[PDB]
Amino acid sequence: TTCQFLTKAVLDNEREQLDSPSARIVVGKLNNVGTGSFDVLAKVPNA
Amino acid sequence: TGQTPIVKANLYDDYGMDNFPNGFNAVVAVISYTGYDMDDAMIINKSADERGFGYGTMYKTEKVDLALNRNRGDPITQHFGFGNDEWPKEWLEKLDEDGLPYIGTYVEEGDPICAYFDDTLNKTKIKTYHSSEPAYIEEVNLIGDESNKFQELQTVSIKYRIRRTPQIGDKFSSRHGQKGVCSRKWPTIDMPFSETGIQPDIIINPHAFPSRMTIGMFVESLAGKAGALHGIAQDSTPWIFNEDDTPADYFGEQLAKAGYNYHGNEPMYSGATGEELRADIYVGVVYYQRLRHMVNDKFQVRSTGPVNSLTMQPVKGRKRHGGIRVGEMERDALIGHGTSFLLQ
Amino acid sequence: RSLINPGEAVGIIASQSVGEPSTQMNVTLGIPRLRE
Amino acid sequence: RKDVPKVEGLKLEHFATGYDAEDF
Amino acid sequence: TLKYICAECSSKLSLSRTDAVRCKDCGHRILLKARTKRLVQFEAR
Amino acid sequence: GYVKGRFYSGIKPQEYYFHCMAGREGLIDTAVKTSRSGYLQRCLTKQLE
Amino acid sequence: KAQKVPIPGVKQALEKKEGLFRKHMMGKRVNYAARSVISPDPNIETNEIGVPPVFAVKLTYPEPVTAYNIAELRQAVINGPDKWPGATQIQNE
Amino acid sequence: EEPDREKIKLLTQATSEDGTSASFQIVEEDHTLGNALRYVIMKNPDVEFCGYSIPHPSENLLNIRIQTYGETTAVDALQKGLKDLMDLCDVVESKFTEKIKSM
Amino acid sequence: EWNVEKFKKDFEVNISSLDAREANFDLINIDTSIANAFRRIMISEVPSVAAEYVYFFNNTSVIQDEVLAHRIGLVPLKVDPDMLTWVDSNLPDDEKFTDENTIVLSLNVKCTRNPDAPKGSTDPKELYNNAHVYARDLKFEPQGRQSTTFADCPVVPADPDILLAKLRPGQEISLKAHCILGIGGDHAKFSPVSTASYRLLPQINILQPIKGESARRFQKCFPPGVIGIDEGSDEAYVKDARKDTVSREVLRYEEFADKVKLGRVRNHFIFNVESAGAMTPEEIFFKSVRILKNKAEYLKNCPITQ
Amino acid sequence: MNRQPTLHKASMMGHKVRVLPNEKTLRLHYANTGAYNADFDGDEMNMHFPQNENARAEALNLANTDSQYLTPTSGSPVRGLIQDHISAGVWLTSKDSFFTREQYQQYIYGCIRPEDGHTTRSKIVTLPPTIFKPYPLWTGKQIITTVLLNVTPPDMPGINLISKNKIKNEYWGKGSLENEVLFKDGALLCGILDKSQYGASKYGIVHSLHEVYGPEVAAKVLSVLGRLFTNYITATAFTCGMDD
Amino acid sequence: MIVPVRCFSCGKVVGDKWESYLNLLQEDELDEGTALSRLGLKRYCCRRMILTHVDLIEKFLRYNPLEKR
Amino acid sequence: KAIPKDQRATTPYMTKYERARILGTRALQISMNAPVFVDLEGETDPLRIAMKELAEKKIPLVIRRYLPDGSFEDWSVEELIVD
RNA sequence: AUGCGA
Ligand SMILES: [Zn+2]
Repeated sequence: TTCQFLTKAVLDNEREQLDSPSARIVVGKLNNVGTGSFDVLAKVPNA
Repeated sequence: TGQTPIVKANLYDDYGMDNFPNGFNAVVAVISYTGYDMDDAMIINKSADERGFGYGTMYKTEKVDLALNRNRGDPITQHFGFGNDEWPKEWLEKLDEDGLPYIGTYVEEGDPICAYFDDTLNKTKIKTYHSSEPAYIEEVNLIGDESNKFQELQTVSIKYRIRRTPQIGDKFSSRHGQKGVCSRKWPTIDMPFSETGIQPDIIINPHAFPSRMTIGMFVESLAGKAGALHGIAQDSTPWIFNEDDTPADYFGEQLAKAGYNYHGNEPMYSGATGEELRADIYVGVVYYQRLRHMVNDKFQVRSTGPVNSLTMQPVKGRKRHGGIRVGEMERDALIGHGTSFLLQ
Repeated sequence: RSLINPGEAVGIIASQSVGEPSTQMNVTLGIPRLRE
Repeated sequence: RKDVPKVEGLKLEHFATGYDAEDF
Repeated sequence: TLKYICAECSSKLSLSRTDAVRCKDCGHRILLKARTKRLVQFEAR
Repeated sequence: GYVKGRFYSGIKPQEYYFHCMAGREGLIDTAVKTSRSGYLQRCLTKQLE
Repeated sequence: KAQKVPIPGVKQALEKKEGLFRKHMMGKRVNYAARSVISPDPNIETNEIGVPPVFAVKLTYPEPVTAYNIAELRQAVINGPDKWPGATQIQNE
Repeated sequence: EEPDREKIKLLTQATSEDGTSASFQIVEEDHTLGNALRYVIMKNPDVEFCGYSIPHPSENLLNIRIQTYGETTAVDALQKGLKDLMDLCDVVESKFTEKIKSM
Repeated sequence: EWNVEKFKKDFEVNISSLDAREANFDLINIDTSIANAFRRIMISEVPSVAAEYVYFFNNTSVIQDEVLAHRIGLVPLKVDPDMLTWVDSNLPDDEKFTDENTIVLSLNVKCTRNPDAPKGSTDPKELYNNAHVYARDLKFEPQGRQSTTFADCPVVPADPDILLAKLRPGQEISLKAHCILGIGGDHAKFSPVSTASYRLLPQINILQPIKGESARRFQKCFPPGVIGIDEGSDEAYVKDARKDTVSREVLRYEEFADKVKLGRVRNHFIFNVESAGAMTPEEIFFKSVRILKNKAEYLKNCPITQ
Repeated sequence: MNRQPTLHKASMMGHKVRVLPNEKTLRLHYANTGAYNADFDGDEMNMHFPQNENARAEALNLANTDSQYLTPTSGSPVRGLIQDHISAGVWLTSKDSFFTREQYQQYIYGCIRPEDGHTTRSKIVTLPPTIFKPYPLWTGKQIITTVLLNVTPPDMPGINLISKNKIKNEYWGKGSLENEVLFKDGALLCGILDKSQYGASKYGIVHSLHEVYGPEVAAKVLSVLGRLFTNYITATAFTCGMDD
Repeated sequence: MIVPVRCFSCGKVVGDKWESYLNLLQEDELDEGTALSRLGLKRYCCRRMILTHVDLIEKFLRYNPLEKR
Repeated sequence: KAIPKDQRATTPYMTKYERARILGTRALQISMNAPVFVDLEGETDPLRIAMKELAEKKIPLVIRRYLPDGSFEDWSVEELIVD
């Protein structure tokens, strides 16, 4: 009943906080689970 | 290469299936030995296939129609042949100056299947051949029929002969619904050879029988072997025998009169080393049939292809160069693995 | 050193470990009971 | 029930290599 | 000489772009394109 | 339905009609049981993802 | 909501059953994919897969060229698209 | 004509430097030569270990690893094998011709 | 102690039967690895000359063109395979076939009707002409040198009676077969032998003697002539263990199965080599031993690579 | 590689690509077929080639077969040899199975390629014969000792295990004792091996090597065993017939 | 289709033994066993090749479109 | 969001998922000409090279471990116990 | 869609 849930969302003016893995796939986002559960940075020389 | 089973019901004759034999009597060793004979994989003699074993052919028919657009002769304009000269004269390498291929012609996907000329385009155009493999043109049939005049012969049916060699992955089955693909075409030298001087056509692993309870296959082996040695067909009608007249005794004794193991095994030597194998191997003659499902032919690969415009996602089908679906279950399963960089 | 790593998709793991073996499957038993 | 009859031409169909029915 | 066999009369013939597609000996409207002496290479397997 | 015959010595025809019964009911259960597990998988796999 | 198998509207769109979201979003066709009948083999590793050379020539990797892989990729080009550990295409920087 | 550069190959990964173990890879060979070669090689009293293995029937390869004692090199021991096979085949052919003559 | 000359001391051959098409010979006091080497080589490695490139000019027959090509490949030719070297691949087909490397056989058959068979069926051979296409129809087409060279070894199908195809009036076959040098290993069509197999000499260990009607009763349990009885009041003896087939039928009966052992003589080999006609089987064996030696010479000759 | 029954994550694993010449079909090792629930009957598999180093790294570290040694459902390991390999272990592992120095070494190189990284030694190590007297003789269990000594790192003591068989002792005789599986420092001193031992049901031997040396070792053991039994099935083969 | 050239299993040329064998069952009124014994098919690989044959080409040949009927 | 280093409370060990991503990203960087701080020693696969770099912890990367709050702990490779 | 490998 996707459209019914849609209705309930718009009528709420809902905002997706884009946490759901399914939703995250729908929006083309790195999945938050597992290897996407975290971030990677790099140490770079400042001089 | 069709044969009549040695072992048959008498209704095989009474219903005449001998008119249309669908398989052949093969030398089978019931042996796990090669290590490619497990579960559903069976080995064929390579030299045996080279001798033509299970060779089969597949015919594909084509209808080339040009009356689909018909609508008041008027502008009808296509005639098989040429007009602009500008066509690659190498098209004659396959198609006669009338636009139809020379019956017998070798064709590969992309080659022209016919040549025609439409005045609107002032061009000699061709309908390309689209297949995964080459074929040969078997028949070219000219259809003017049901037509009012149509004398220009705008509809032609062309039959292609595509050869089907026994190959790894093609499915094969005995008369017992115990189907398996040929895992590999074992060199004849590497096969095991009996002290009779033969090496089997097909090897089926014994561990397949204990779950399937295909013991009809055991008796078919011992009866087809007896019937080849004495040289007569054996009756396989259900309940011609009885608990007090087992077939293993009937054909067993017949075989022993023949000069062969009553239990039907024969001492074979390893092709590779040469020692005598631990035990006498169960060998016999079994009617094996090649299933049309060469799912071997079902292989497909796509690293690039068309996409649907409403998604720009891989299109569908092997023949369409379509792309397999990673469904919901595969998506979820990849999330299970944590492979989120693989899932994206 | 046997502890579960941070970030494991343990929900899914649960779901497959209950579904997958439920294919081998006086009171309601089996699949109707599990669905119920 | 009658038993299926055994064949009358029930005779040796195998020999050693080197040998024949001249001994049969 | 191109050749076209009548599916129903066996009569050999040599159709042209200027004639009706019919067996002049039978009248059939279906023609098998005849094989000719044309070289094709074959691997003997 | 008690079949005294065995595969090594065969089954009486009245007995083949029963082993055929069991074999069919096996193939039916086998062909429907896998369709009863898809909805169990997806219905809660959606939640724990 | 109208008044016969009428043309579907947007609601009978990505939702309902399989649809778009299920059949083209939560699961999709993909490139770089193959389908084939599987065959046993004890001589390969138990963790590897023996791929027939049709796939070896029809599956590519987008290889960034370096000083360390110049030899291998230069060779793959030398083979051309129609040879072993070859390469079908080259995308410049 | 050229000294065959590809028939036998010495897999440094599988060859002692100290002195008596190597793995050789022969192209276009199998048990055919292999089992006879291992048989004669095992006839060498100075071979501690020798054997052959086919990486895969489809692979059309023969690998034969020779580890000997500190009294011989695998190349030398192998040459002894080959001289043994050639001379042995001389014996076989000679007795076969002789028995053909004996008729 | 063991030397290869101590093998020469120990190795024996006994040839039972030598036909120009069959050889039955024994190798006593050898290793199985060697017999298997010869067998394997005799099968796959002995080069032979066989049709490889069949050029059709016309085939209207109801027999599939490809299939007929395979059948023409399968026909063994009575050709000394040494008349030709191998044909490379580094070079174009026009260079592939020369009188040094290829033998050409032409087939030109045109089917007709026969002038009017009486009766009914009338035999397709009576009703039709050249209805049966045989190997005897392969006309040999020499070139120059080998034209002379075959003066006393012309090219003939090793079995002209082989039915190749059956036609009907108006069907025709014109093809030019290119017969080349190949190995029984590359395709079974190049195997010069139909069956090369060996069997170890059966050993019949009589554990305790048997006599009278148990002695003859035991004797009939084995192939007729393996077990001999001279008197039977004292023993049932083995006339010839070589006659046996190892049917192991005696084991069905305790009267004997507890007073005999059935084994083999690991050293003694009973070879059976049947020729496909191209060469006499012993000649094929000669090629097998010289081939194995030639391979060992190749391996001596090879430079240890790295 | 992913099968059809995506029923669980174990049905879609990462494999190391090996192009095999003159093939047309996807080639797979038997040990995996019980994780895909696959059978060569005609089953088809999908092959995915990832286009990204992060996903490659996952296919080398996460999806790999060794990371799937056990199921998460139960931790009964899953992957093991099957049918023919099991019965081959039963035949080779009989106390009655003897092997000549030549044969023994043959089985070893048949199963061990040092060039393949199959060892931690760069040479070979070997056992003394079972029988010093009449004919230097090695057993098959001694062969399993030799292979285990050759695949495990020399810097480590041999695996010690007390397991059981699926074979009651009664079948090997009135005083025979053959269900007691005895492992001493990596050396099989009593009993045979079967589904209970090198199948895919936890414990046994393979489970223990997986536990002690880890999944790379356990997988290496699987490839070595698969070769051992395939070749040994070449020497002795296996058959079944009406006499049985 | 047509009597195979060689016995798949063995390798013995068999295509020469068809017509005589059929003749021997006709002409010699022999039995299949004895006929094959005189033909030398002393292996069941060679026995089965001919015994099982179905020379269906005679049925194919009546469809020849290259002659009037 | 900054979890004080003295106040960092997470697992001293690199997770299998942590290890995998580290090696993948660093390898990919090497494949984009990140400076190699170790002997290439013949290797051509950037992934095996990154494997060597992990063996020496020369990698100059930091893992930002998130908590569902959003606070995170930035950990170097050179400290989280690899194995 | 139906059938199919299953
Ligand atoms: Zn035969």
